[PDB]
Amino acid sequence: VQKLFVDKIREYRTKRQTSGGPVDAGPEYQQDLDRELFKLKQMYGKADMNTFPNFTFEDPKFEAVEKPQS
Amino acid sequence: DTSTWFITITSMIMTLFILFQLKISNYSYPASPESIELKTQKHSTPWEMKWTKIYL
Repeated sequence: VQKLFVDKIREYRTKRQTSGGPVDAGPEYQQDLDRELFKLKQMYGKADMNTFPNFTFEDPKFEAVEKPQS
Repeated sequence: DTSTWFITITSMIMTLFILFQLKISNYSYPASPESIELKTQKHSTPWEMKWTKIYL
């Protein structure tokens, strides 16, 4: 069964030799995972690839009142 | 008796009503003493209200 085994190892290395990527997928796997990630990134969040976030916040204005005693 | 002539006593009666209005004028009424205890209570209560306003 080792002679059957190396026959499998041959066909993995011809699958390693790629130049156009998915040969058997075609437009079916290309339209799927592009629409699948964009449906998941819409649930994930709108964040850029290199834009680091920076912002500031405003604290509450500590006001005062009057009370006449003594 | 049925006496006469009247020039007497009546001029000696109004001198007497300078005496009786001198003695009886210096009397004391028990009631006036119960009135001075009332105004002493309301004055210090308003003074405590002046001290309460000195707090508030």
